[PDB]
Amino acid sequence: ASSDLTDYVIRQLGRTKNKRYEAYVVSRIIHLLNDFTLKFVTQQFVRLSNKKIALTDLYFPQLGIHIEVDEGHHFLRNSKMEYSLNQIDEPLYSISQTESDAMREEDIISITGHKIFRVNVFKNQEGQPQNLENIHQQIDKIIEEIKTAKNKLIEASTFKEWNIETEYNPQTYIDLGRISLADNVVLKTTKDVCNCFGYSYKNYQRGGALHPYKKDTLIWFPRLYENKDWINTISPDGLTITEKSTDETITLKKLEEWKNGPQKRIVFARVKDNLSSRAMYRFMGLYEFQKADLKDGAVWKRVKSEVQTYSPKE
Amino acid sequence: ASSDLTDYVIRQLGRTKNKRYEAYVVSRIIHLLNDFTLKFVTQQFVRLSNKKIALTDLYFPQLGIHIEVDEGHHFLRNSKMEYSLNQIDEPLYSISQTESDAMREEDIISITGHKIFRVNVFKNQEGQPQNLENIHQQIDKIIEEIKTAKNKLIEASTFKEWNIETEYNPQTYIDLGRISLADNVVLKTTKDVCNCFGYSYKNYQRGGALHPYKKDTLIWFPRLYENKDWINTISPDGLTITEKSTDETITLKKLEEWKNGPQKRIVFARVKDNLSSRAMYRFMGLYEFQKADLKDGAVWKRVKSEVQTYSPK
Repeated sequence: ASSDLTDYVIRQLGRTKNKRYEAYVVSRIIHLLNDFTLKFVTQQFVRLSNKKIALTDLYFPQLGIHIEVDEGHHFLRNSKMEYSLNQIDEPLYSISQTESDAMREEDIISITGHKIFRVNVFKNQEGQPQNLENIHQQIDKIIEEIKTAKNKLIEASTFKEWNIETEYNPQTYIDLGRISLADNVVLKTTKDVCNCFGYSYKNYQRGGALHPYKKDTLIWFPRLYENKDWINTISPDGLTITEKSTDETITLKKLEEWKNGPQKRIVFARVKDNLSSRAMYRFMGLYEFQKADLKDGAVWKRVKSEVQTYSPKE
Repeated sequence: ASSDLTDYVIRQLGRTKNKRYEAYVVSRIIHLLNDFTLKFVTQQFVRLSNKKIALTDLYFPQLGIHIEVDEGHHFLRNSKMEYSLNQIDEPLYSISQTESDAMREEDIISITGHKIFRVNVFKNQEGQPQNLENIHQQIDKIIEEIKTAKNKLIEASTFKEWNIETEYNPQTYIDLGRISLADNVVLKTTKDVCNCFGYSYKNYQRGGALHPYKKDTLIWFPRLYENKDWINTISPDGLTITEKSTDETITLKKLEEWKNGPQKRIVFARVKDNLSSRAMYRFMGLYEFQKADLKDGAVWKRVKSEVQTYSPK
């Protein structure tokens, strides 16, 4: 059933448009490239250095490449969206902090290290657009950048081609032997990520689970935003996670609890699927416990970008 | 400059999608075609034989070619459409008459001579969509059909390349010597079409104007739908226009005016631009007065698909 791929691709270009020129440019890039061994995502939410949530119009996870259409603040379907200058590698289009806290549950990644190519559609801003030839040129050079990046990856043999069918299947990651941040790993449920490390579980309703083959490490399925029970945060670089609770008493009894162990946590963050609005779990890294305290609560630093996997235990 | 072309194309593929698969197929068709000498329109409103309003996803006016994606009735972002079977050359997707009455002022054309290509995105519905290779195949055969159509037109030299700059300029049609139905002629204002036939005008507020070089003909700018003052209709073929008024009395007093007045009318219908929602005037042809009576009112049949144009006096 290759149809699933079709579905995915379709819906990606079937999103309601944020920008006026977005549809044309994105569609032309995708179609002219016509290489579907490369995974792509449209309207990818990212976190800026200032903690504000922004978005990029086209995103290749394997190549870590973003593409953004540059229009003025004029011609924008979403009020309020924001057009502002940000750190050099970060997108111009951001969300107001008012709607940024409503979108917490969304799948939001870190742009650190990623490159952003921009397409400037206005010859004279505001108003009059540039000619089609120029735009097509920009699109062409961008495509060649993408292709040459892909080649740079395949020659280094670090390039793993995209398959929808096997990517949500734990067995393939067990076969790989490791789960990496570069592999951009998101699994459909807790039982799956549990089964990566040797569990046989049918279903898992709990937030955490102990690593079968390592007692020092704990598989964690946290909400990295604030909710009813907890206040959790993650730095824009993804290096540091802070954990607190709404009740200070519970944090107080969780203080010693944190202090003794397990000191390591493999983190799979609960995020909404960009399509079909369902909960998924993304691997954020392997973290180690740094500090115990009031206010900010527990502090976890990311000691590893990869964790080894295991065959089921019996 | 070319910026107008750019803007047009952008907005054409930037329409809010009616269908879930529309964006992908249409955009891929346009880009893979990559011939921008070919004018195209997305979500073109058309009139069926039964007077219901339908629409096609991609339309090339020069080639008279429509392209429609078949997803069936299940996935529709618009619950304001209806899926039913119609004549072989007519689209599967129609609008309920409730909102069809909201779409009157929109630009709606005649499909009678046009051909429609369909893209089936479901191998067998219900359920699972078809694989990408099949879809790409359909899109390709459609594209090469387009190319070969364009070639049949350029060899017959009936092909006028698309130019945004000159298409709304009366001077080009005056130079042409004729305004034709096949040329798909639409002008931005009444003063322009007036100036096509020899008038010199800063602006024109009137509903109609007498043809300068023929006392026989009247340039008319009717709303071909029903409004406050008048009740007007046009057959799906575009052959017959009926003119009545909400007041039966005014129709009765318009009887003598019609029978005595000029028997020929060059008709430019007032329609909203598919983009930017502004009033535009599309050339409907040359009509001749057939009969006037109470009830049904005046009846005009179309005697010509092209009309001669003239230099100013």
